[PDB]
Amino acid sequence: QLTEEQIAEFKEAFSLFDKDGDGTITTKELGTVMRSLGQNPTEAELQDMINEVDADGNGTIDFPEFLTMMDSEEEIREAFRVFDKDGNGFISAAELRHVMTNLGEKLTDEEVDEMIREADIDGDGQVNYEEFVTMMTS
Amino acid sequence: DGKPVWAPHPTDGFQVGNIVDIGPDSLTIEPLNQKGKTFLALINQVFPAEEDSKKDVEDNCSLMYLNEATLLHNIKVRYSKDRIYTYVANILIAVNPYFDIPKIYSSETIKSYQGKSLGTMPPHVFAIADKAFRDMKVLKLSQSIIVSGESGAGKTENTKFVLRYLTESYGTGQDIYDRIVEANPLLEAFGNAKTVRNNNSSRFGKFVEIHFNEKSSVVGGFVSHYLLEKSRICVQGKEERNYHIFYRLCAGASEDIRERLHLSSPDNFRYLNRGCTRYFANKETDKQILQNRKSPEYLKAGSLKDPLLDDHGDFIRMCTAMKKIGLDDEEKLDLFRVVAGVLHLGNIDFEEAGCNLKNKSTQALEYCAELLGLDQDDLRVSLTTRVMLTTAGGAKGTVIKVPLKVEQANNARDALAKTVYSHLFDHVVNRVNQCFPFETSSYFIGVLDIAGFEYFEHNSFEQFCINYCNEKLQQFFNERILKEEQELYQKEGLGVNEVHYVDNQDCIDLIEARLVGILDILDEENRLPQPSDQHFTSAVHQKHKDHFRLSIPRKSKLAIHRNIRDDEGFIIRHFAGAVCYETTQFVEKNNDALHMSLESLICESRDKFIRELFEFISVGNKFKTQLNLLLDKLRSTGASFIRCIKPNLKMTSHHFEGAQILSQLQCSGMVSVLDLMQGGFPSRASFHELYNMYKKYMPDKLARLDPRLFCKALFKALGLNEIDYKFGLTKVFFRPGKFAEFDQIMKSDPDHLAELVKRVNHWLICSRWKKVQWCSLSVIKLKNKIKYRAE
Ligand SMILES: [Ca+2]
Ligand SMILES: [Ca+2]
Ligand SMILES: [Ca+2]
Ligand SMILES: [Ca+2]
Repeated sequence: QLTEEQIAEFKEAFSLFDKDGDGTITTKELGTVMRSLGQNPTEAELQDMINEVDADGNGTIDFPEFLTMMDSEEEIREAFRVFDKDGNGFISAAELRHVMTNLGEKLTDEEVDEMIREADIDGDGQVNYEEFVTMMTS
Repeated sequence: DGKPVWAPHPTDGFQVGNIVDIGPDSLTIEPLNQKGKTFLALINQVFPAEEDSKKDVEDNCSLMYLNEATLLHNIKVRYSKDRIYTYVANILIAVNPYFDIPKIYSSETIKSYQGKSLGTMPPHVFAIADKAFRDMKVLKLSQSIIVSGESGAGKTENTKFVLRYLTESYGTGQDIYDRIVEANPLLEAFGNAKTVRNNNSSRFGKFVEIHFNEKSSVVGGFVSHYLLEKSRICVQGKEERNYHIFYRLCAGASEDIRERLHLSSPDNFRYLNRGCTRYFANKETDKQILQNRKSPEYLKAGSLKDPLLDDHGDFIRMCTAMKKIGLDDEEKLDLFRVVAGVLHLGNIDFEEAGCNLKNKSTQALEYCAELLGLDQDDLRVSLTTRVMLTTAGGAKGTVIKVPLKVEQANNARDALAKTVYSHLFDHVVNRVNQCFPFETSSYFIGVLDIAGFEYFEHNSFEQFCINYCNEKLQQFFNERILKEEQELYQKEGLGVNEVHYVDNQDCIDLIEARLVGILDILDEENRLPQPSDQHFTSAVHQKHKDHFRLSIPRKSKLAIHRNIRDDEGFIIRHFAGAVCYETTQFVEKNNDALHMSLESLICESRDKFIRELFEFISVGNKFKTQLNLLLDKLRSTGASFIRCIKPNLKMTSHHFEGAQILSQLQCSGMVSVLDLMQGGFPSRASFHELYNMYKKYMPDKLARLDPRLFCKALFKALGLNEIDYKFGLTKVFFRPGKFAEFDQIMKSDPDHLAELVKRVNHWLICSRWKKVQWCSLSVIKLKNKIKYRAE
């Protein structure tokens, strides 16, 4: 149901959930990331969503199951809104810095700026939705 | 180019050296420890070495070169730090420390291993037990833990650690554990014996099962047993003994028991007196043995020495153990009576007439008949005659009596002895099993202990059978490792990877194929007018003249085989190496059949106990049949593997004998497994390990990355070929020696590396964007999935 590219992209997303890198996702890790991006799911809602896809019934989520566990544009647009924390249509360095730190990424301000810069096609020191999608696929 | 290599060394196994010249099939090696003492080495016995001689890895798959020499060295380094456990992937290597390390078997260590994936904790027997348990619980599948090792290689302790772990973690504690352990002196008395190399060698296959209910809680235990060595019951070489029970009884029994059973020193019994008739004893225990129990050999040479074994003391301990499992004195004397019955049976002789019992055998006959609850005349008749029908294909026939020749009477006598002792052994095991019974169970986790692959200067039918058994176990080991590796590669998303697998099915078929296998050709020899070992041997060579796994003895490189005629032996190319078998006596050792009238006799003993023991196939084929039953059981389970290693022959601590350990690594099939793994990706390292190894060479920009993304950036920057290097889900995987090549790339040209890293910058920046971007999209989908499920 997904192309090879998108599967490859979700694999790196998976890695952000898989903090300790043993290749599976626990309930604790699952909520951690979701909470870090502002979501507030219940321990029951996590466990129930896991159990639905927990095919081999070991209690953790592997990558194949993470895929099955996962209108299209509105998610992409909502993902864009995760970064733009004041909704001004533009993602700023300080706002990229926010998301990065919530996620657990370690970098300097110049590095944040350089990410903004590399994503910026027009040239204004902040990133919009047009290039956000162009960066999301490359 | 100047790199250290491992080359053969007669006591360390391998030594470090440099290659200073080459030849058509050899290399000239200069040992690092000698300025010019160069020596020649076959090319295939020289291996690349890790540059860091102080490296210590928990999984030998982390090595840059995975081979027998680097494995040997890694476990040596680990053993020097008292780290006795090391993995090869999921295989556990366990070197006997020969001292107590309580720290690592404590209740807290047990608890620390519960629910932990193998590799999230230091290597340990407990991780193997826990993996077996989790797979059992999850997959609804019984498990086997298959342990190899020489007698005394720490196997008994290793089995106890598994049992301790399983009962404490997943049962009600010490109860089942103690019952299984306390019964062991009984099993050892009837199933263990002194061999040339080992004072306390187990002569049967033992599979100790812990049974669980549907809730995966322990309900009980069961000892399955296979392949008790029958030939030892009647005869032994001069440095070996019959089963321990015979000597424990002779040395230890009270004078009243001695009189009732008509015992005397072992030199008085044929079933003992070809072997070593000396007792295990020390200065003190020797004083407790009455002089009338001591053979001339014992009196002349003194006792056999052992720190643990003692025939007089072990008799006492065995008795204690029998009480400890509720075996009353009546059943105990029933056991001893059958044992002595067997001993007296063996003393009976015959002489040409058919044949008759010799007159001097009259006492032996009387004692045998009394102890076994048989009529003397009936026994005399059934030992010297047999019954036959006058037809074979369905025409009206009648029963006739057929006198036996002396040699057939000898056979009938020994056949009866073997079947009686074997049924008695069966009874002991069943009795032991009655100490931890259970009504029902869903699954089990079992630990296998059986004699491993072996060879000596002279290899006979006994070694042939043992090595056959091991050849089949190695095939099982290989299949399961092959399957685990292919599954691991799939789980890591490595793509399409056919692993090249050289089966040993051809060696197995050489031995056991119907009609044309060695065992069936041996059976066929029985059918000829004048059976001979030489004709059997010629037939093997004739039938298999083109076989890769078979050679005449002359082809051996060893000098001791050079004069062995083609019809006097053959060489099998086993998984662990070539073994030359001398075939003298193969025909006779292939026969142990008990003719019907004599079997009926014992089956209907006057004695209830003997009857309850009992309530045309060759030795080789019974062996094949029983072995196959063992394999059926193993094949129905998930399997895990432990290789127990004996570090030296002196039971000493802190003493790594390299060549002895190398030989065990080969005989245990570990080298066969490594050869197998070369067809896949035998080296691999987690992103974390690679990160810690190489971040020092990277700019600070890269060092702040999480380990996976660090490794992605590095892997991408270098442009490695996609055949040799595979980026997995949790590890980077390497074709053989390619981790070493990767290491050389990382060190060899800093300016090239720096530019390659600079050039990867754009890709790295996008990858990191896409990571957090697709993660946010993921969080949104999980958010939506909750809402979706709620509608
Ligand atoms: Ca995890
Ligand atoms: Ca799962
Ligand atoms: Ca903003
Ligand atoms: Ca822009």
